[PDB]
Amino acid sequence: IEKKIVLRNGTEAFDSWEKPPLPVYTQFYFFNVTNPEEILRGETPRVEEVGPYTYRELRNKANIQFGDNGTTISAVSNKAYVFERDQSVGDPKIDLIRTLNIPVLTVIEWSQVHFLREIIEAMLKAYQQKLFVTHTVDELLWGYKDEILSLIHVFRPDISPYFGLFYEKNGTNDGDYVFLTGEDSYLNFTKIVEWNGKTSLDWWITDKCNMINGTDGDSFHPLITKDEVLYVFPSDFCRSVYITFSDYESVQGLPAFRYKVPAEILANTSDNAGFCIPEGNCLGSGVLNVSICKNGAPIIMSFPHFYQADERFVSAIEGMHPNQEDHETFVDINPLTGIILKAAKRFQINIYVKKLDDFVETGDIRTMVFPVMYLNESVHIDKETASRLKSMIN
Ligand SMILES: *[C@@H]1O[C@H](CO)[C@@H](O[C@@H]2O[C@H](CO)[C@@H](O[C@@H]3O[C@H](CO[C@H]4O[C@H](CO)[C@@H](O)[C@H](O)[C@@H]4O)[C@@H](O)[C@H](O[C@H]4O[C@H](CO)[C@@H](O)[C@H](O)[C@@H]4O)[C@@H]3O)[C@H](O)[C@H]2NC(C)=O)[C@H](O)[C@H]1NC(C)=O
Ligand SMILES: *[C@@H]1O[C@H](CO)[C@@H](O[C@@H]2O[C@H](CO)[C@@H](O[C@@H]3O[C@H](CO)[C@@H](O)[C@H](O[C@H]4O[C@H](CO)[C@@H](O)[C@H](O)[C@@H]4O)[C@@H]3O)[C@H](O)[C@H]2NC(C)=O)[C@H](O)[C@H]1NC(C)=O
Ligand SMILES: *[C@@H]1O[C@H](CO)[C@@H](O[C@@H]2O[C@H](CO)[C@@H](O[C@@H]3O[C@H](CO[C@H]4O[C@H](CO)[C@@H](O)[C@H](O)[C@@H]4O)[C@@H](O)[C@H](O)[C@@H]3O)[C@H](O)[C@H]2NC(C)=O)[C@H](O)[C@H]1NC(C)=O
Ligand SMILES: *[C@@H]1O[C@H](CO)[C@@H](O[C@@H]2O[C@H](CO)[C@@H](O[C@@H]3O[C@H](CO)[C@@H](O)[C@H](O)[C@@H]3O)[C@H](O)[C@H]2NC(C)=O)[C@H](O)[C@H]1NC(C)=O
Ligand SMILES: *[C@@H]1O[C@H](CO)[C@@H](O[C@@H]2O[C@H](CO)[C@@H](O)[C@H](O)[C@H]2NC(C)=O)[C@H](O)[C@H]1NC(C)=O
Ligand SMILES: *[C@@H]1O[C@H](CO)[C@@H](O[C@@H]2O[C@H](CO)[C@@H](O)[C@H](O)[C@H]2NC(C)=O)[C@H](O)[C@H]1NC(C)=O
Ligand SMILES: *[C@@H]1O[C@H](CO)[C@@H](O)[C@H](O)[C@H]1NC(C)=O
Repeated sequence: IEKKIVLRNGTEAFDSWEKPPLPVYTQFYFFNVTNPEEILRGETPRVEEVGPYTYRELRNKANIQFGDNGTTISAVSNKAYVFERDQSVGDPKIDLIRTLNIPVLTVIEWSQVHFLREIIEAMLKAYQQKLFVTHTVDELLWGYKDEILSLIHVFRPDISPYFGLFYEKNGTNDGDYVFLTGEDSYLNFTKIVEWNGKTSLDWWITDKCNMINGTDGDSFHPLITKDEVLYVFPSDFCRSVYITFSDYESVQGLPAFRYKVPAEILANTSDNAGFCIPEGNCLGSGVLNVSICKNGAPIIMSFPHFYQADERFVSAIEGMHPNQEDHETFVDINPLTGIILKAAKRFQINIYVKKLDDFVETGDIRTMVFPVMYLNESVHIDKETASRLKSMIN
């Protein structure tokens, strides 16, 4: 019998939940575009992998308020990134990556449908823009100021002049959570009962696809069994996800279940039909159109190098060489305590791009899902926390 693991002040679990002792690392990998003018004339894109750029994460919960007798708890997870130079391939402020111009592809999408109405497109033809641009890794991640966005900001202050993939994500949270702690049942430990004051999502077609299942992914309920499926809600992924048992593992001195993300998640099927907007029509297996959660931006999520995806996605881009061991998402969980020992959470950011006759910027470019960057969010238990854990077992 152990629930030493519940969120209650003074307990083992709560302190660890509030200020995680295990350091998490996020490393970024970029795809440098080697043939922009040839792509614009309709040839196959050739890219180059650049990285890692390693950032150590700072984690803790704020806004903590207990609720409902000690069954529920409200919190926000703040997260910050500290760059590690010696563990990275180079200095992200010096290093240049050439890739798609995301701000202008974004406002274009905004023009055809109207998030921004059509009419200020006349900016684009006033100031002509290149589809492929060159910025530093630091500019691409943490933001830079854009010509066209700046011009719009004048008329629409609600719209930011700045764009970055992770822009204004440093030292902030993903929004308001209320977590279900474990004292009604150990099973429902650190389970998510709401996000921004709503119990389900807006975005997806089906009821079911809009469901929020599982934990935030940083931990799991104790006494996990091999047979059972484990649910996660990665907010940034804009949908719930489950992982399934793969193998038995050992991390440090501790036994572990190896849970991985199955191919069922991104496959074009059945249950996943609700993720294809607007009608049940999917780009294919292995991709997720997140435009809805990404502010109307033509962003397509996928796994690194289109791992677990239709091959035509891989074939479309020269330089995509997917493999299981490098690009898979796995989590090694201590079965008894539901604690994560080792994990690699990996996913890719891509951009949908197609030829447009109203926009000369698009040229003759092929219709494809264009890779920009992927990442590995990892954690590894040290031996002093491990051995202390393995004596605490008894
Ligand atoms: C991803 O792919 C992109 C595009 O292919 C690469 O971006 C290029 O990066 C290289 C450097 O790695 C750049 O080449 C350098 O440009 C510098 C800037 O040139 C301007 O300024 C100088 C004055 O300082 C002017 O004379 C010049 O006309 C330009 O106006 C130069 O300063 C560099 O010169 C030095 O380079 C080598 C030594 O490094 C020597 O041979 C030279 O004599 C001199 O010492 C150099 O020419 C290039 O401009 C970038 N291209 C673009 C489009 O931005 C990324 O590097 C690549 N990413 C990775 C990780 O590889
Ligand atoms: C986070 O994710 C990234 C991306 O997956 C990951 O970086 C990768 O690490 C792996 C493991 O170290 C690297 O794979 C190696 O590649 C070199 C290239 O020559 C090989 O020599 C290595 O081969 C050894 O191990 C293999 C295991 O099967 C054997 O097949 C082989 O014969 C050797 O024994 C190994 O394959 C990979 O190159 C990097 N990728 C990048 C882009 O850096 C990172 O490790 C993950 N975790 C952490 C904590 O960073
Ligand atoms: C990825 O997902 C995106 C969003 O989930 C997809 O974009 C959606 O699908 C198409 C884009 O081609 C749009 O459908 C058109 O919408 C426009 C705009 O409608 C609005 O404006 C009219 C008139 O101003 C107004 O009456 C309406 O109420 C709307 O407010 C119409 O002109 C078209 O006829 C057609 O309806 C969707 O609107 C668009 N949605 C969003 C939220 O952007 C995108 O296509 C997906 N990508 C892939 C590759 O599948
Ligand atoms: C989050 O909610 C549930 C997690 O369990 C996911 O939906 C579940 O999907 C399975 C199969 O796809 C359903 O199995 C069904 O069993 C019931 C009877 O028990 C029956 O009505 C069906 O015919 C089928 O046999 C399961 O019931 C269903 N869960 C619920 C509550 O209906 C859902 O996909 C998850 N969403 C995400 C985004 O992960
Ligand atoms: C994200 O924010 C954190 C803090 O909120 C930054 O970490 C600090 O950076 C300053 C300036 O580089 C240093 O003086 C501090 O020592 C850092 N704090 C710690 C705990 O080391 C971090 O640099 C920011 N990262 C990015 C990419 O902006
Ligand atoms: C995703 O799956 C659906 C079916 O679940 C595909 O639609 C089918 O397309 C094939 C073409 O090979 C036809 O034979 C079927 O009759 C179609 N069925 C339906 C219900 O449309 C759809 O094309 C798939 N998406 C992609 C990108 O391959
Ligand atoms: C968690 O506790 C039990 C175990 O599954 C379940 O019946 C209950 O509905 C859950 N509580 C909430 C608030 O969802």
